[PDB]
Amino acid sequence: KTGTAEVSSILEERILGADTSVDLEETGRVLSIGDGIARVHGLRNVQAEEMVEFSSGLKGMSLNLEPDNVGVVVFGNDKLIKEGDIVKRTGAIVDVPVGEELLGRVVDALGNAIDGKGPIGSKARRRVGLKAPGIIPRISVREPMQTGIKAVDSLVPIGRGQRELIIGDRQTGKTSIAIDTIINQKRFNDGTDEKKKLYCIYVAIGQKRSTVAQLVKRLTDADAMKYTIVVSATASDAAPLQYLAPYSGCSMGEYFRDNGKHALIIYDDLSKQAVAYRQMSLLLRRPPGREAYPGDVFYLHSRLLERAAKMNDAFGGGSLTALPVIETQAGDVSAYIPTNVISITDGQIFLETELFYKGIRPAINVGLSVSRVGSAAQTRAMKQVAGTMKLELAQYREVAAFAQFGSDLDAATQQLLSRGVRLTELLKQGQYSPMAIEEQVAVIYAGVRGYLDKLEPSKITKFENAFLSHVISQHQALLGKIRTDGKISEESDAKLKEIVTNFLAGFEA
Amino acid sequence: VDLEETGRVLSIGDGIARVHGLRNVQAEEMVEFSSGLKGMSLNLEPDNVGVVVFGNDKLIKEGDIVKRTGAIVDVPVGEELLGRVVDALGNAIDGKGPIGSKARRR
Amino acid sequence: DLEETGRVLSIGDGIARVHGLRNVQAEEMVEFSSGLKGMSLNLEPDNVGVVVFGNDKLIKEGDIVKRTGAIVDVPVGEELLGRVVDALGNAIDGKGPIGSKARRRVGLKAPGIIPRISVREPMQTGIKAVDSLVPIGRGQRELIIGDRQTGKTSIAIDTIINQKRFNDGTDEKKKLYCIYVAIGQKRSTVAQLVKRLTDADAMKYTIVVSATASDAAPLQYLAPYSGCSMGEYFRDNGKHALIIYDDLSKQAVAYRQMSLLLRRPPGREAYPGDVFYLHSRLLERAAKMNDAFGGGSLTALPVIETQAGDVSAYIPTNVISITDGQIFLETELFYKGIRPAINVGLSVSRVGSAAQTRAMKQVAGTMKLELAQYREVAAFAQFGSDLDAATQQLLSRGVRLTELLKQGQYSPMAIEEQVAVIYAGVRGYLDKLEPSKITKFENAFLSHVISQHQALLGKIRTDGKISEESDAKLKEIVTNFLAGFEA
Amino acid sequence: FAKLVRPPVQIYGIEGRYATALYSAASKQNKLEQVEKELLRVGQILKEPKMAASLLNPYVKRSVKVKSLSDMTAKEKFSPLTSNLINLLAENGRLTNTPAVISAFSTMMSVHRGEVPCTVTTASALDETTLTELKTVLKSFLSKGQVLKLEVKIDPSIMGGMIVRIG
Amino acid sequence: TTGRIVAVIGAVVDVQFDEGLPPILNALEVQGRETRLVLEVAQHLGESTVRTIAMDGTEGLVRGQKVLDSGAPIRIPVGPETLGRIMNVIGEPIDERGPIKTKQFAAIHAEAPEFVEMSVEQEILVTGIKVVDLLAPYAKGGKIGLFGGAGVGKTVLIMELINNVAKAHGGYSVFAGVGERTREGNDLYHEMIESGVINLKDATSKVALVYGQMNEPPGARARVALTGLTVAEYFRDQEGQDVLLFIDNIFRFTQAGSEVSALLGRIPSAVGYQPTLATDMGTMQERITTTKKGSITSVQAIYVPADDLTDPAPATTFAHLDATTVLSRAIAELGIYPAVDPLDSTSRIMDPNIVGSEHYDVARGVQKILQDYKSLQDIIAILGMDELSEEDKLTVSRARKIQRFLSQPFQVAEVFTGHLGKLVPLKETIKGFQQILAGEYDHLPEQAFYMVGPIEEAVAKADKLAE
Amino acid sequence: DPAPATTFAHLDATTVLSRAIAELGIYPAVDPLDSTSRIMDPNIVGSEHYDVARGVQKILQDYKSLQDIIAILGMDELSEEDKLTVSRARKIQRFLSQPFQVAEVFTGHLGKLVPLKETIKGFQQILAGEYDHLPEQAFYMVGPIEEAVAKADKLA
Repeated sequence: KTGTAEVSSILEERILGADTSVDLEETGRVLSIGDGIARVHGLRNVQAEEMVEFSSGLKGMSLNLEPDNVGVVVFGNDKLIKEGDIVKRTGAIVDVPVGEELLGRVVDALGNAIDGKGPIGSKARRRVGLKAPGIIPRISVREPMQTGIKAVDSLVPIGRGQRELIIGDRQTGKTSIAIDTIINQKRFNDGTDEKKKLYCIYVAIGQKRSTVAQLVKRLTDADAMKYTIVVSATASDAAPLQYLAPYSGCSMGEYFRDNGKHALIIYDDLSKQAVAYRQMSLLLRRPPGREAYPGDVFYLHSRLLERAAKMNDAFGGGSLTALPVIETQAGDVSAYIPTNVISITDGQIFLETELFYKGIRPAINVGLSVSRVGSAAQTRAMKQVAGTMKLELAQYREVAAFAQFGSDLDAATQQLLSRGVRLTELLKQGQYSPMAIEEQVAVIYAGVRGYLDKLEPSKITKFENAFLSHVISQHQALLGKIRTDGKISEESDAKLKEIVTNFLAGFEA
Repeated sequence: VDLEETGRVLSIGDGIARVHGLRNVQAEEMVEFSSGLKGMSLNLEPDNVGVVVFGNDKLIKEGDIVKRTGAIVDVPVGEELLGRVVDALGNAIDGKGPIGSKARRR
Repeated sequence: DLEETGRVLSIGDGIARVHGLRNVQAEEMVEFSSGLKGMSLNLEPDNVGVVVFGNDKLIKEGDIVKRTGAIVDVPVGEELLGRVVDALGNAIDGKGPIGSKARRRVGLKAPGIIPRISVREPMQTGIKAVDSLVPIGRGQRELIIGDRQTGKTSIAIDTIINQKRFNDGTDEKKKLYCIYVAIGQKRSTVAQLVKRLTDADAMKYTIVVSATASDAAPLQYLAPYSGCSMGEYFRDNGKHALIIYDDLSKQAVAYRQMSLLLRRPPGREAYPGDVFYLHSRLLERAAKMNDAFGGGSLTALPVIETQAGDVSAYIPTNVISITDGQIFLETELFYKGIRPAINVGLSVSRVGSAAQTRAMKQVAGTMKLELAQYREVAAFAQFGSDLDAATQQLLSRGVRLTELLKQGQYSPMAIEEQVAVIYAGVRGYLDKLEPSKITKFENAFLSHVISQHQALLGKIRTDGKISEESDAKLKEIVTNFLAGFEA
Repeated sequence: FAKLVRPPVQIYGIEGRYATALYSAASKQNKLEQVEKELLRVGQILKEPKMAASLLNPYVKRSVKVKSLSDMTAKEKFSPLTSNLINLLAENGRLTNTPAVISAFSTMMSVHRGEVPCTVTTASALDETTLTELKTVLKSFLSKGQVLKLEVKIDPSIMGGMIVRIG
Repeated sequence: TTGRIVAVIGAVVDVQFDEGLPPILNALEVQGRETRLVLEVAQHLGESTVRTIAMDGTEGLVRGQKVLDSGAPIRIPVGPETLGRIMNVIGEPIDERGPIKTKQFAAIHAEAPEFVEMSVEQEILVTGIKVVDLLAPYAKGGKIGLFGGAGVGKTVLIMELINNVAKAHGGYSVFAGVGERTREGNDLYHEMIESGVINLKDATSKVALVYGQMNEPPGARARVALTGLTVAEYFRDQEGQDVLLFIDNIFRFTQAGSEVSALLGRIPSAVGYQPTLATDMGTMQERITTTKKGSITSVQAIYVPADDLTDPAPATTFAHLDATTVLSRAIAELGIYPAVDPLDSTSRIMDPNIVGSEHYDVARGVQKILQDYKSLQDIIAILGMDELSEEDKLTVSRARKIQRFLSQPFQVAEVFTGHLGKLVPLKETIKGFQQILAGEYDHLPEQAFYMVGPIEEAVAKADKLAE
Repeated sequence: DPAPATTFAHLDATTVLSRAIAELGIYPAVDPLDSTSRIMDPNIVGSEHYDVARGVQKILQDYKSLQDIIAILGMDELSEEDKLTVSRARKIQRFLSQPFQVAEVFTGHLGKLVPLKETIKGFQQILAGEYDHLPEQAFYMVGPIEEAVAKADKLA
């Protein structure tokens, strides 16, 4: 032979007559194993990218059909493995169990709902390899989507079917951002429409069991988990597993989507995947590339992420909303994959630490945060207050040009800063947050109509608590109406206002 | 085969014909492919000739007989290129047909 | 003779793919027909990747590589004292041979903690600046970091020069075997250097391991390790040896290059990271031994050269994490004048006080601090923007004291002198003097006390730890003398 | 994968890897001798057009190459079943490469109980015994010849440099 | 079975086992290696030839040389006879006091425990160091990484902690010395005896020392960490113990991984990395947890390589952390000891929810204050003041006071400091800042806060600094 | 970056934007940094066309120099001759803005058209800046400068 297998177990029989052959088509003997890279001798005939099963009880994927061997990624351990091992085709590529009993569950991506409670079998299975939808299959997201995070819902008001990058460095409640959204979805999950009931998929890619344990715990505390899959390939979880976790997740969210249901997948995070995958590549001596990453991680992702979409009616109208996540390192988005992602997502969500230390939780660079989309997924409620507000913040910032030394180019403008700041008070959302629209707009309304600037920024927050709960208490009539309209109704503006003013008066004094 | 003044396209779909033979090729030699085309046996490897395809291709294929032209490339040179647009081989592209460059010179 | 010859399977680039030699020892230094050495570092099943030691073009395929059958040791002994050797421990001096026909393995290791005993030692370099702010013990790893004649070397010489006196003393404990490992140090430089030592003839207790600029990369590579063995000898013979590695910057370069040439790759700064292992392993053997070894030491004064002053530099960062403080020499001060030129601020011996000498300590306690305060006012003050009288003194004083840590080239001090000249200032007696007059004072003051108050000085050394008596004696001596120095 | 024996030679010159196929294969069943000798036939049976550019020539097309061994080695009963590696190596292009295997092998049952001078004096007498350099020095001390230049003649060489080497 | 050295390519000894092929990890014994020579199987390279790593003294070796597979990994003593003891990787007294006999032996590989067995929750644990708790409030049984460069009083600081804590702390502690300076261990050692926490009147000291000094083969250095872990796993699970796991320095473990990677025929990843970094990490850090048996509260020295954290290794690390102590070269450079990069000496477990808001808020006010202050710096740097408002000045100053207040002397390293250092019980801290913030300090000399712990003392110190 | 670097070689007209300009909210978000067509030149285009453009490009550059001080500093540090340039530049900016009907959902402003003669003319006036009876950012997102003139007034 040549390079590969001049093994004189191999050579040694070829002599005789090329005799000695397991199957080599659907079985192979592990030619070598080291590095969890099983060159498995034989299997030769095999499909491309068939998931195989190893005589280690592991699964593998015969990823690379090499003309001599099959580069098989090991889905697990490998002290366990030794050579000559039979790796048998399963005849089959990945499908993963799919189902709905993953809602309420923390899983390993194999679809074994491990958590150290072990699994509950999602009886259905589905190819993970399933592709992204077409145009006819798709439809527009006019539908909004929420987080119950004012800022988000307002200023980057969402929709469902997405591909929006969530971006920032760790535990700013980095995760909190996701959580508060999740908590928020509870009401929606109690919410009658089954796009309000939004199946949460948290793909935890490379996210340590402990972090997760906390996280899940957080979720537990929130028991939002009930409508939630947590597809979990933790930090320990083997690289292909982690790698797989999104794709698996991906098939599964599309499932709901195509079953009309609206699922939301949070890929947290492809950052870890890429590494893994690349690595995976590399161990196969298949490339690194830009940023050490081989470039079809884009193909990977590009294909992966299109699978979140907003579907027409043919798909039950459903959606798989992808809010992909990359947690940056120093906002390093120059970072290849981020560059890619920048070209992929229909906006991206910036966090500013700066603000965070400043206490601004959320700390977001809204200014940078974008839904390229924006208006198409909106609500008029929000639209009525937020447009101007965006603008006003534009001004705050703009006037942050000179909000420096000095901050009065006049009182008005000084005022604009005051206002901006007032509005700012609203944009911080403590840990755990899960608003409704009416509440948000209500609170916004006051400020955006400038009633808070008399009021001082600290007391806005205080107010905000009081006010909201106050109006919530009384004017469920009105609120009910606004909520109902999904949009701010003028009558209510005045009634609200009046409440507000007065209430405001009660809060302030 | 004649792997002396001819070679067989060892591999192609590189636009570089790794060509076995042509062995009595000079260094830097203009060669000619079987696909019409010129190439230059730029690279003398013991074993093959990295032959730059002097143009472009999709015509070429393995084993194609690459014949030495046995000449190091020259281009027409002259004095009659005045008012003339040529391709890099020093032959027209003007569409005014040929130049007056009698001579060629390496 | 079968496999006590091997044929150079193929050769180029000092990587001798070696046929035969499989029966080889691992880490065998082997022998070439060219008489050149190599080490069969990598025993591949096919050949022996032999890092060929030396520089060549002097070989060809099939050349016989004969086993030498030996793992590297380097000639060792005290007979390298009074010797300048090349890395192999062979002459370049050409003074005939060494006496170090004992050899001792470069492959020898760092003590167990039980074999080691922490430093509490003194050891002074005679350098006021040093001994004051980084007073030295023994066994210690301390980075000398400083650059291309900042008199970078000059300082080391003075240190060594200071040790002369102990080596002229009978106090071994204050004696030091000085090992100057020269990496990359051009021959001229070396020529001078050696010459200087000769003149100082401190050479007698001194090895100069010299791998100059031209030298083959492995040689230079090996050289530290060579050095690494040699001082340990002294150390097990209770002796306190000093190795100066100047410098591993070159080694790393060589090594990487070597690695790269081995196709063995790298990372950071193009260096492979076990350049750390290299140094670590190199450096761990620096120790102050337990008692079992005669309590010896091999005190390591490694030297590192800052390219562009940079230290954040992986290799510098590394070395710092190993070293037990670093002595920053800061050249600007040199342009600025200042001999020596130091970032004192960076100059730290974390060990510091563990490495002390009580005589000095009496003034030094105060001094480190007063300079600390001075520095504190380097920092607080000493811009174009900061004063009050309090600080004005510290500054004045400080500036004065600066002169005392100022220090000419080719010239260290005896400690008592150091304490002395310092003393005046500590109790503030020469703030009266401008900074400019301090040195003059110092010079004068010193020859005066040497002349008369050797009584006192001798004594201050004797009690090794000042006393009010000395103080008082000093005090008049100085004040009055000071009065005499001036008027 | 196959628990086997790869006895002296070994060494894995790739063609040592090849040798090792038969260093377990020929070796087992001890069609060692059959083959050991087979090779001997083959080498020079080969190397002419039934090797050369009427074979090795890639421009023969590989299948056809089989079918000119399997018409060349099932052309010869000198590989009544060790042909197959031929017909494999054939494919695997190791045809010019066979000497090294052959050697290695042949050597791997000869250099599989021999010895050779390697010595700082003349020989290339060689030997086929493991114990040696005792016996041979009685064949050395016996016959006088070789290139003399052949092995060390510890004269021009060592010795020859030596005064020079002092100076 | 038996293997032959086929290649020693570095300390990667490729051993060809012919008819043996014991699973990966199996400790193989080189026959004739007196240097108790475990080769750890890494790969079945094929040919029943394995990539192994030699983990002991190697030289002399000839190709072919005989290895007898121990057929399983290393067994090393695990359990209590290690306290006191300084053990090496292979579990062997490098305390050198006769053998170590903890009768439970181990393969030093273990898994990530369950999520349910994982910390799903933890608690702020006071340290009593202002800055430390405040910004990085610490969770029992978690992994805390201390990023910090080279000899930065890094050691001093840890020591100081150790001093405060490991002393205080009744449980066992494990020290796993990865690439630790022989010397540093020496001092520590001598101290340890001295401290009498190690006293050998108790091989059930509160501390097991595992030292794996940098002189060691990298592979060895790499594995010593696991060793310490395995023991500590002994202690957590078996001894139910609140373990303190002092790790100095996790960087070197990793460093060893990456370092080897090339040679393994693996690619030395970005920056040269181990691509197996993650998994290494995953397995390592995930092996650590709070089980409900014990807790392994993990103090991990993390060298910031070449001061790059962006550097993949540190970059990775964060995930596995729960609290990061990033020490600031600048703060350090200001001589401030605490030398912190407080703006990344953190704990996720900072939150009013957890730590009470007062702490939290105050901290946030501070975090902010610094932050704002931070902002200015770039201007001021060349451009001084007065192009800034004096409230900005106030914050600046306050931030500065605070700065100094984080400077809190070191009791341990009077050798370095001369100072006696402080422990600040939390209130003096919370209050402390609330006061400065309150402007209650904002007319004092800033050096008052400099090298103080409790704020009162800062006042006391103020008074005298005010002459 | 090689890809665009090369791309440029094949161009014949280019629209070189400025995300900063985009960021300044402006739609169009352009930036002649090489928003050119080599067929730009006073013969080819109107010479006036050409000329107007150069004057404009110029002013903007100078204005551009001062511009970060403003980025981190309001409507303030100036000498007025220079304010003239600021304002005009600001106007130029503004007149270049064109609303977007095709994006009416996003903009809340309906797209417009200004064929060339008006455009050049438009700017010739702006250069002549008469719109001093008028303010400036009331000159955003129109077609005709005229509508901008109108649009300012009603605000007043």
